[PDB]
This record gives sequence, C-alpha cells and structure tokens, in this order.
Amino acid sequence: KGKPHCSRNPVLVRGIGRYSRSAMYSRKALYKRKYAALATVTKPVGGGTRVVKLRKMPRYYPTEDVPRKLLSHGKKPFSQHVRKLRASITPGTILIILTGRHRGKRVVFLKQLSSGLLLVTGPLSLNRVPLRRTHQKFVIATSTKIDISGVKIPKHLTDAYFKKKKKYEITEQRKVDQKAVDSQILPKIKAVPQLQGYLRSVFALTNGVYPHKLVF
Amino acid sequence: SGRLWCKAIFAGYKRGLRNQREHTALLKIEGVYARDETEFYLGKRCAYVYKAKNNTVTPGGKPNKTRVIWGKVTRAHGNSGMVRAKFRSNLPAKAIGHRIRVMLYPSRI
RNA sequence: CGGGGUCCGGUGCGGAGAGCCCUUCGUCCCGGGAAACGGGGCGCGGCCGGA
RNA sequence: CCCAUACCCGGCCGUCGCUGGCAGUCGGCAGAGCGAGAAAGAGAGUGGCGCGGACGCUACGCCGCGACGAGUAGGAGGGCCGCUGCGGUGAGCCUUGAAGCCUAGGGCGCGG
RNA sequence: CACGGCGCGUCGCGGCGCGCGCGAGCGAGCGCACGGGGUCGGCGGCGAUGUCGGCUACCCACCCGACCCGUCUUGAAACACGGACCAAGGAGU
RNA sequence: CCGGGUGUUACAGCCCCGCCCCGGCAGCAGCAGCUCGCCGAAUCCCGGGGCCGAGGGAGCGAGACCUGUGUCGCCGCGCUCUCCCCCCU
Ligand SMILES: [Mg+2]
Ligand SMILES: [Mg+2]
Ligand SMILES: [Mg+2]
Ligand SMILES: [Mg+2]
Ligand SMILES: [Mg+2]
Ligand SMILES: [Mg+2]
Ligand SMILES: [Mg+2]
Ligand SMILES: [Mg+2]
Ligand SMILES: [Mg+2]
Ligand SMILES: [Mg+2]
Repeated sequence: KGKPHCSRNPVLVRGIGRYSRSAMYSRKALYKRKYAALATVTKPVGGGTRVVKLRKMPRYYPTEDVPRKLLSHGKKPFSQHVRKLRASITPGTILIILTGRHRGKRVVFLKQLSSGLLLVTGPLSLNRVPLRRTHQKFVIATSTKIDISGVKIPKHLTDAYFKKKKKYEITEQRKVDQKAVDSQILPKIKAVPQLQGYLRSVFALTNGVYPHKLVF
Repeated sequence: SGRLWCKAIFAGYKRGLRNQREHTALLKIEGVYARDETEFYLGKRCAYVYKAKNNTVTPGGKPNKTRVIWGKVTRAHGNSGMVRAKFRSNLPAKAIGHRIRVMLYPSRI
C-alpha cells in the first residue's frame, strides 16, 4: 500500500543526483520511517479421481544440449530503446529523401513515430508521396519550415498501421487518412509563396556544386 | 531524376614507399581540398560501380550487368582533402584513377 | 569599319571561371504576366561561313 | 601531415610460469558455499502434495589466470607425419572390384 | 553533513569524545541502472532454366613486393665452384 | 601641396615624474571569438567518426514445516510499508 511518490531529486547529470545522502535522509523523512522485524490438479473421472500432473516430463531428450549463457545487464530489446532525433528536425520541416524509391523528393515531416522512424508526407497531390515512414539518417533536413503546430493527425496511425502485410492494394482507410492529413497540410504550404512548386521539384546535384559547401 | 552522389577518384591504396596496404583506399573527392572541409564526408557510404560480362541479380529490378563494391569513408588523409576509405573487399588495382560515388544518406545534417 | 587623342567609368578583377548558361515529375481546367515579329518541324530550296 | 614486424588496445596459435583448480557427480538416505583485506570451526554436545534437478572426469583428462615468441653451427622434445616386415587386435575391407596410377571435383591439418 | 533511537551516559575531558544493556550483531519487498566482455521480445529484398553460393584450386588482368639454388667463406646474385631435364638407387650402420 | 631652416605646445601629438582612496570605474591571462603564459583535488558538460564484441550453469530465495525460478554478485540509486499540499491529463 501507499501511493508511489516521485523521485525526490531532479537528475543533475545522468547517474548523479542533485541532493546528497544526508539531504535525502532528511527529504525522505526517514528519521520517522524506521522499521524493525501448484503442479497437480485433482479431477473426477467416470475409477474415481485422478491427480493429473500438469507440466509433465518431456518424451524425448536430445543427444546433447548447449549450456546456459552468462548474465549481462546493459542489453535491452529494441522495443524499449531510447529514441533519438536530430536537432534540425522539427515538425513542419522539409526533408529530402535520399535512398527510397522517392529519391530526392522534397517532403514535409509531421511526427516522430514510436520505433524511431519519421512519419513523413508531402501531399501526394503535388509531389506524389503518401503517408510514409522514413529513417531519420537517410534524409537531409533543410532549414525551411512551415507551421503545423495547429493540425491534428489521427492517433490510430502508428507503426502497426504502417507495418507491411504478407500485389499491394491501397485501402480506403489509407485514402481517407491521406485526405484528412492533406486537407490541413495543403493550405499551410499554399500560404508561403513559391512553395508548392518547390515541393513538386526534385533535388539533384549538378557540376560545380558540392554538399559540403552548399548550405540547406 | 538527377544525380544524388559526389564524384571521387580512387587515387591509390594506403601505402608507404615500399609497402602498400590494400585494405584501405585513398579517395580524392572532387571539390574538397583541405582538412577543414572533409569532416562532412566522414562516415558516408561509398560505392565502386562497374560493369561485367555475366548477368547478376539486382535489388528491386531485373538482372543486369552491373556490380558494386560497397564501402565507407573512415577518416581524413593528409592536409589536402584526401580521404581514407574501407571497402568490404579490397578494390582491384584496375580501378586506379577511376570514379567512385560517395553518397549522402549516412547523413548527420 | 579598323587604329590613335581627349573625356567618362570600373580596378582585391560583379562585362567575374570565387563566374556564366540550361535546368527534367508529367498531365487536365480557368486567370494574370512575357510573345504575337515567337516555337516546332532529313519540312523544305538555295546563299554564304571552314584547310 | 605520412608510416616499421617499434609502442598502446583487442582477437587467435603456441611456449613458459602459477611445481594454480577439479575425486564434491557429497541428492526425499539430499540440501547445492568455501572470492572473502585480516593465521585459524556455516564445530558437536551438558547444566543455570507433486519423486524432481544440463555438461563433466580418455586425471597421460578437463579447466583458470599472467608473461613471453628472431635464429646459423649445435642440443633437446612432440609428431593421430611417412616407408617396409613381425607379435597382437579390428566376428576389419575386397571380383557388387584390392594395390597402383590420373584428375579444372569436395575438404581437413601451421606443417610433415 | 557517509549526522540521526532510548537509555546506564564520567568509558570523560567539559557537553563533545566515547564505553555497558536494550530476545541479546536476523525488516522486508518491488523498480532503475555509466554496475564481474552483445543483444534486439527490430526490420527489408530476391529467388527454376537463369539465377544464388563455392576461401582454395584452373586461366587471365592490374598495383605493390621480388636477383638462382646448394656450398666454402669476414663477406655470394656474383666476372667463385656443382646443376640441360625426368624416373629409380644413394650416404652416422 | 612639397622641400629646407628655427623652435618646445600653439590650430597635432609623444615620454617621464609627487599626489588626488595604488585618484575613480569596467574588466581581468578578456567571444574587442589571436597582444603576450603555466595549469586543473584550483574541471566538468555535450556531441561526432572509426574498429571490435572475446567469454557462456555468476545464481536468487525456499526451509527439513519446501523443492519455485533463471534479471545474478560488487557498486550507485528510486518507491512503499507516515501523513499532507500543488500542477498536468
Ligand atoms: Mg596484447
Ligand atoms: Mg624461436
Ligand atoms: Mg595436373
Ligand atoms: Mg617494383
Ligand atoms: Mg664450395
Ligand atoms: Mg662462418
Ligand atoms: Mg672460373
Ligand atoms: Mg673448389
Ligand atoms: Mg656446369
Ligand atoms: Mg628415391
């Protein structure tokens, strides 16, 4: 019993607390918190009753087996890895896809997903790309942004939604979600002059220009 | 539609004067000629692309005559923008002074 | 028409190679801007231009 | 700024040292330890349901830590390297094909 | 502030130090991790007569390296000596 | 405007020297991001690139009234077995 209180010290730096041992002994009020000192089931049968033993022994042991592994601590499954995002990437930023089938297409970025992939879309009405996922490494984040803080995207879309199944047919749910997102995205980009044509165009490298020199 | 990589020339292997180490290549990336300009290309993937005689399978397409040796940029070399690269297999010596594409998708911007 | 004179402009070369040109997602409607002399044509027949 | 077989970190082979550790596989007849800064007893005593638990250990074996590795003349050790014959042994092989010879085939061993 | 009980407190210098008892040296759970050597409870493609894999080995190309062995010798690639090539025999018993 | 000469503050300035609280005020090995140093028990934070991941039965608690489990040792922490208050869903 007892409601779980939050930690009494803000994290000063990772692994170091703001308050020392005595300050903690005071804040926790421990000066007044002193304390001092299955495998069988009976069943009826039509005889009598039988004590059936669940978890019965195997009917085959292999010729030989591998031993156990030593224990390690710092290794966690991909589900609960901490997700990182580049500072230059914020909702409403223009990205340049570098490796997909949509090579060098300028695309608007909306949301960071749960597994770290970026939920991205440039309204397929003009640059022909749907709601999609893209790894944050394989995109160039240019320094041009629109304001999409006042748009709502459905909460039902997620990595489970975008996960591949199994010919691929687009679903009516996909169509309606794309329409719902673009109906709010498009007027925002149409406010900025010469932005729809910019998104329609495709990025490329000509001779005499070098990425380390040019800024974006 | 356009070109999404940068030109480099496979100048030669990392070497002394009488010894050469074929597990590391030297690339001259076009347009960069100093150390304070090569930090952009560190860690970028590079590809040596060449044609052959037999057809080979390709990702997302029908088989063709093209083959690729992949690699990555490891560190700067010298003071004049030369770059050290490491490939999954040591490049053939016939590629000296030929084109290697350094791409951008291992991006940090 | 070319070569000289005066004069006027530039001169860390803005008539700059630290530069210039072309710039490619495509198609469909209607409007504005440029053009009506323009665009495209082994579509054309000639005339010059080159050692 | 460039690079040696030098130096630092890591992997692997071997040698040497610790004359290191393991007979404790002590199981419903049992109780799963002897890594822990401090020479020595998880000391013995007498008075005020479900029947269950991987591998091991050719001890000439297995396992763990460190350091080291140039070599002529020469010395020593190990060769499940090789050739021929003899005593044993393989209820061995073989005319449904031995020996020998050839091979752009598949492999093992640092090597023989 | 790696301070935290009550006492008998001289176990004491004037309280702090610092001793003797307090069922007598047994409070428990959960959780996070810069903690005695990597995991994913993360994914994507291409596969039947043209494609996948094959270190080495067959042939060829390229860059770097690279003088013919044995022997006597201070010193051998030597303008020092033995050696065209192959098979069998051949020397610490 | 220039050249030569004289000279001692004039229609520019320079150097030294008693004090005025070492006169006063910043500031200070200065992001006036190069005027000249040595450092860090008087030092911490964040980030990027490259190579590698060798080893594989470490135990926990359960108590002769039980026999489960495979997130374990050392180390650093947080919450509860006390009670209140504040804020956001
Ligand atoms: Mg070492
Ligand atoms: Mg030796
Ligand atoms: Mg042969
Ligand atoms: Mg040579
Ligand atoms: Mg001789
Ligand atoms: Mg001699
Ligand atoms: Mg002679
Ligand atoms: Mg002679
Ligand atoms: Mg002769
Ligand atoms: Mg012979």
